[PDB]
Amino acid sequence: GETALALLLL
Amino acid sequence: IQRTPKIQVYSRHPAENGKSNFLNCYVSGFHPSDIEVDLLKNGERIEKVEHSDLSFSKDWSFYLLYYTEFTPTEKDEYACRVNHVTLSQPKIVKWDRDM
Amino acid sequence: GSHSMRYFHTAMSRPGRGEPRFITVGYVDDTLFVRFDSDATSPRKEPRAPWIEQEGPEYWDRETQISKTNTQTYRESLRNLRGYYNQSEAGSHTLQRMYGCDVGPDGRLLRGHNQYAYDGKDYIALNEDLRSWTAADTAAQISQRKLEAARVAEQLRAYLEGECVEWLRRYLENGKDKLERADPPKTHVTHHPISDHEATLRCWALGFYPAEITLTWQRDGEDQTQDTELVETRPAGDRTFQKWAAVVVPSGEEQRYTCHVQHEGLPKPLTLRW
Repeated sequence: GETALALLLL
Repeated sequence: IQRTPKIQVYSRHPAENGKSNFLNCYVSGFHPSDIEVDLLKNGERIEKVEHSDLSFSKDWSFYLLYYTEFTPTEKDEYACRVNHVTLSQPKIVKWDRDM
Repeated sequence: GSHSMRYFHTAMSRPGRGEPRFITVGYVDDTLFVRFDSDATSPRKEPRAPWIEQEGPEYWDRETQISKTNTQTYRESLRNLRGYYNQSEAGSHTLQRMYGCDVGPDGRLLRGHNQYAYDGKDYIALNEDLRSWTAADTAAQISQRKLEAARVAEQLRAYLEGECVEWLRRYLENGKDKLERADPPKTHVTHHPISDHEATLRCWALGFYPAEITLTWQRDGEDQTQDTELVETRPAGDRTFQKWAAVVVPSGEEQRYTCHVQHEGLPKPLTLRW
């Protein structure tokens, strides 16, 4: 299961 | 930031003529990710090649496996044809059933 | 034994040929089990192992949605990096990410991971304390200001200490038969005459899992470290791996060389010879 933190913006 | 790909052309199981097998072309340690890969049978391109989803190693370099099912014979020749920014011309690696 | 779960993200820009592409693959140890490619027309997360297939639709839709949002996010990160560095939009660029957890035999967490590479070089990484960041250069320090402001570390930490570990434990249970197995390498040696004076001895290891393996050439008790040619370990396409080592020896002296193989599926190292 992936982390649902799909808005990790660099 | 540029790494020329390493190319290996082999079969999944040991080549036995008249027997169903898989011809693999493993491409590794390359950067960037844009690459062109063809399996060749007697100099001509094979239609039914599939391939794995792009992944990479710890050093960030890329690898991909291309492969098609096939039945080797005493006479039929095989190869893998790879092009990439680091290659001036497509590199062809003939299948040698001893490596 | 000791196990790991890992995700690998890659976004590559392709100027004048579309919006940047985004792929994700999932691994449990050396086993691919899941995949995503934003080029597929209706991009979806797809199983690549028998034991993830039982997972329900709530799972597959959640995962797909994660993947889809990352696609957009990575496109934006590429744009931001290009601006930091004052790079041309004519140039191709790559952003990668590996993250996941390592555990030991008790199921305990030993290490959490989350680092990025821009154009194949480390960019920013989450440190082992899962609290601090290591930034490669001034551009990355900008990124770090962003990740600190958004308290990204702590949320990552929580994921790596709880959910990631729980998913791996579950996968290990569901696919225990094949994930806890150690497939020992099948072995043999081949001979190839070079000249009048020498030939090649190749030692082979096939059908082994997991990938970690050690091939050595000896004569007749000492290792030819400097003279052994190794190929990168390669997948056979059937969940198993292949690898060989070769030595150039003088014609007539083949008899004094032995090949030795070490693999966790082998209680004792194997000796082989021509």
